[PDB]
Amino acid sequence: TKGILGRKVGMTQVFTENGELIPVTVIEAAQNVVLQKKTVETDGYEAVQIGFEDKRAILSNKPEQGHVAKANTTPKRFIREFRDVNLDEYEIGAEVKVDVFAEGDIIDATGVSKGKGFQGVIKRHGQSRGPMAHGSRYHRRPGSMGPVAPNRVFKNKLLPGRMGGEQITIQNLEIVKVDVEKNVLLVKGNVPGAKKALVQIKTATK
Amino acid sequence: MIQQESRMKVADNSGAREVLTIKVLGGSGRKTANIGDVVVCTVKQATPGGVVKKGEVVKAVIVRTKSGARRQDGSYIKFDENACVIIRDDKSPRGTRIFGPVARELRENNFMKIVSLAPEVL
Amino acid sequence: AVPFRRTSKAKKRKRRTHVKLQLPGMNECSNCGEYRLSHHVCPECGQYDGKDV
Amino acid sequence: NKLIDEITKSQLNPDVPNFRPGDTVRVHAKVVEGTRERIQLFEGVVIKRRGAGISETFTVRKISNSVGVERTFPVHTPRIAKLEVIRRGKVRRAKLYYLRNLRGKAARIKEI
Amino acid sequence: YRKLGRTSSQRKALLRDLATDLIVFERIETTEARAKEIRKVVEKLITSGKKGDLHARRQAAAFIRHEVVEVVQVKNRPVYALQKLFDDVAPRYAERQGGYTRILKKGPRRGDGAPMVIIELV
RNA sequence: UUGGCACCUCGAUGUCGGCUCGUCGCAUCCUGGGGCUGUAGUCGGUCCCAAGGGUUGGGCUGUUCGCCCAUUAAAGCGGCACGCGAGCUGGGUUCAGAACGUCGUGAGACAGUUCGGUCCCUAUCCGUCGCGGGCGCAGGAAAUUUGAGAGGAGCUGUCCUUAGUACGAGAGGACCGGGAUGGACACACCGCUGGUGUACCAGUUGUUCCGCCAGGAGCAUCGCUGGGUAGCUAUGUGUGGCAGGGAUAAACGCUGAAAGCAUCUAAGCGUGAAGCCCCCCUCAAGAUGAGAUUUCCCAUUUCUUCGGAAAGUAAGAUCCCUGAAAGAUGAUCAGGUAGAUAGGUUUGGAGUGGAAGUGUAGCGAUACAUGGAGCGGACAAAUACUAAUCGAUCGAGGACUUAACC
Ligand SMILES: CCC[C@@H]1C[C@@H](C(=O)N[C@@H]([C@H]2O[C@H](SC)[C@H](O)[C@@H](O)[C@H]2O)[C@@H](C)O)N(C)C1
Ligand SMILES: [Mg+2]
Ligand SMILES: [Mg+2]
Ligand SMILES: [Mg+2]
Ligand SMILES: [Mg+2]
Ligand SMILES: [Mg+2]
Ligand SMILES: [Mg+2]
Ligand SMILES: [Mg+2]
Ligand SMILES: [Mg+2]
Ligand SMILES: [Mg+2]
Ligand SMILES: [Mg+2]
Ligand SMILES: [Mg+2]
Ligand SMILES: [Mg+2]
Ligand SMILES: [Mg+2]
Ligand SMILES: [Mg+2]
Ligand SMILES: [Mg+2]
Ligand SMILES: [Mg+2]
Ligand SMILES: [Mg+2]
Ligand SMILES: [Mg+2]
Ligand SMILES: [Mg+2]
Ligand SMILES: [Mg+2]
Ligand SMILES: [Mg+2]
Ligand SMILES: [Mg+2]
Ligand SMILES: [Mg+2]
Ligand SMILES: [Mg+2]
Ligand SMILES: [Mg+2]
Ligand SMILES: [Mg+2]
Ligand SMILES: [Zn+2]
Repeated sequence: TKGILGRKVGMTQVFTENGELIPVTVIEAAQNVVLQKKTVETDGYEAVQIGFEDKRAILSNKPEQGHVAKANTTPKRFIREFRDVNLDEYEIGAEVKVDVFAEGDIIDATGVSKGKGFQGVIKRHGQSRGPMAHGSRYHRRPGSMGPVAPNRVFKNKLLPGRMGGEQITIQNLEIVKVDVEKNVLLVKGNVPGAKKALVQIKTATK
Repeated sequence: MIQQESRMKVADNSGAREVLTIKVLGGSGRKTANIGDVVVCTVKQATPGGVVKKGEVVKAVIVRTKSGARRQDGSYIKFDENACVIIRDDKSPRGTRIFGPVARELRENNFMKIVSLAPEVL
Repeated sequence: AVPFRRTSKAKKRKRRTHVKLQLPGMNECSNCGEYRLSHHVCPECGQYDGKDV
Repeated sequence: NKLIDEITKSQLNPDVPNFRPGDTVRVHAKVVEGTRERIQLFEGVVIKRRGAGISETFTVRKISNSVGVERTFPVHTPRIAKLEVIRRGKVRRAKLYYLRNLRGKAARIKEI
Repeated sequence: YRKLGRTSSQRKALLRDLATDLIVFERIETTEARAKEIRKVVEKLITSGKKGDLHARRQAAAFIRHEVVEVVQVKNRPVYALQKLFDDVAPRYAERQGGYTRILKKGPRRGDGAPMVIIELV
């Protein structure tokens, strides 16, 4: 199981050798370093901690500087753990390049979905509108809060509230191209998040 | 992108001039039919002396739509109108002639007799 | 629609725990010697504490 | 995006001629019929050209057997053997959607 | 871009009014939201002024108000805001790339607590 | 269900059907497993286990119901104030008008019909969905996390092959296994196809204005019309429910006595469901049981008999300011000259479609050239020109006991 951290650059399309045209997400994954290895003896579980993008000194504090000094590297914007990896691979301070993947590798992409702010039940939960005419005064409303008997509302009556900005995993995206000199992965289809969003690419759990 | 109540020109030689879509086939709640899909339909306008008569409930394959079709190569095809061809339970047309162009998608769905009779297959 | 019970003094006072003003963000100027909002012009001197006008 | 431009640059077909909406073009389109690959000519007026770089598409309209047919292509698709501009049309706009509601004579584009 | 509690046409009128005021008076007091919109519009008028040619003068003329700034006296002819923008204001920013305005924060207005600012050329 | 009773409510517990939103039971409609069959096969019948998910769109009628059309794997039956009117509707019913049949001498009335007919309310509390502030968590901090526990998901068709094999006199026609491809549903995203796009580009009418012409501006739904960027989007695209594992239900067995036999059961072994627990996705240490790892700061001053107190600080954080990928506000995240955070500027790009001025041709409307021109919100990159100045505020000094090393 291999893993890397990249930024979503954007979407485009590529023609396959076949001739088919496929949509791709461009993930730029430069400056991934191995910062720490967690073992069962020390931490209670196997994981490798990867630091992604380089960050100006004045944006880092002394606690951060002390943690990346152990891996002889500069402060890092994003630090994430990968579990289910082989710790025998990964030396502390080693770069992690996008060539840990190959064209045809099936990956899971994890990121935070775009923020839509306060949203109603129609957009947030795909509920149906009431009629728009025939005397209706019920358009974009949540529906009955429930029956009478329990003198209260059950605990998953879906209602308006803040919509996106959740963690999302898309499973089984094909890697379409790996460009090491550009530190670029091309992934078939889309991954969560706005442009410039952290994307965690790891080998498909399935 | 044809649904219940969508009317369609009949692109063939059988009596039917205009059909009304009664049902998109192939799924419990299937909303929409595309090029190459078979619909159940009623004949709303007939040609006097034709084989297929007004009020007859028939099956028809959609052979061109305004909502066209995407192809794997990333190209699309769209027609100026929605037309269908009345068929038997074997995918053969009730008519002897097909009028107007017909989408290549028919050849893939195995409507070979229709593809052969069509003046152009785009 | 309407209050079922009047609100007690305690409950009213708890609700107002957060109904308050914050102190303004201010500090003494060097040239003036008197208080001013940060990132504002100081009227005592009559200009921006740093940039003369 | 400059990085997406660099990555896609290699897939830009340089054989693509200069054409505008209003031009009559002849698309030599590859067609995989049964097993053997075939060239089907599609000749019509360029109705629309939209997008940028590898994502740029154009649409060609023709009347086939008294039915308007529109064919939309990626500009840089390798499934177009050859695109030749047959005549240069005199038009006043980028999108000739008005042609969708005109039949013969009324739908004529003046040649330049 | 900011909607300043106004419809589209009201907002264009407001921007043209304030843009002209800043060109004519060179220093105005307004609300922070208005100033943050005015800097964009005034800096583009000064850019036109620096371009200097007839096409740019006519683009500015479509925006700037027909206001008299002063009456100068050779006969005494009036000077129009457009003339001030092309002859007085623009030429004094000939060696300055952009950043023709500055916003000084002032303090809240008594009647509505609106945060007021000075916006000035320089 | 039709009823019986009259116990709560007449200083009001809104009553049918529908819409929205569901949730529960299982007496199971489908899908899963199985026994018997008057089970050859394909289909079925009947019973047992099984509530995970699923369970259509129309015609008629206020309807519920029901019949019908066309589908579907299937079109389950019930409960929740015949669920849900401070959520909607208001067709029916149950008001004042009017009329018909009928009854009544009449006023009027109905085992009846008909046309028409005011649906109020700013949410206090609990509850539900989101989002902050406080304190806690025996020092103060910055990150990375474990997962007790919770939520989500859970559906299914057709075709090909196995095989025209098994089975059958034929007609017909499989299990099991392998593949492909759908429907419905969900999540993400805008490259594509489209939608929108009220500070983008163009055309155009009327009238007023800019002194006039030219060129522009105002108002007429953004005047109208044709396009359209970013953003937001579905009807668009990508992906998912894969494959498992453990223990079981009904059931099938093995060994096996009680009961020299027999017997799946008593001791003891196995098989065995879409179900249970995992696996998958998300939240999660206020998990007060307040967990773990890495890193940072250190043991200051004056008082307090005493315990402790207060007052400068460290690491760090905030106020304030520039903002957007974030957003009701807080919050979050990107920045604050240790500077590309925003605006401007310069160069691009999309988009529009050929500016103005000038010239040429034409009697002229206009055309052509200069010239893919000019314009160009929100997109890209560079650039410190403008503004993120200058300040201030908060924030440790680590209790006791015992054990183990020591
Ligand atoms: C078969 C019916 C049985 C009775 C119904 C109920 C009652 O009287 N409802 C009132 C209601 O009028 C309005 S709703 C228009 C009021 O808002 C509502 O609160 C309420 O009073 C009215 C409809 O008659 N009774 C308690 C029992
Ligand atoms: Mg947002
Ligand atoms: Mg609906
Ligand atoms: Mg309304
Ligand atoms: Mg209760
Ligand atoms: Mg207007
Ligand atoms: Mg009694
Ligand atoms: Mg009462
Ligand atoms: Mg049962
Ligand atoms: Mg009706
Ligand atoms: Mg009821
Ligand atoms: Mg009701
Ligand atoms: Mg109610
Ligand atoms: Mg009588
Ligand atoms: Mg009535
Ligand atoms: Mg309300
Ligand atoms: Mg309240
Ligand atoms: Mg709990
Ligand atoms: Mg799109
Ligand atoms: Mg678009
Ligand atoms: Mg006008
Ligand atoms: Mg004029
Ligand atoms: Mg007027
Ligand atoms: Mg035995
Ligand atoms: Mg087992
Ligand atoms: Mg299943
Ligand atoms: Mg930038
Ligand atoms: Zn001062």
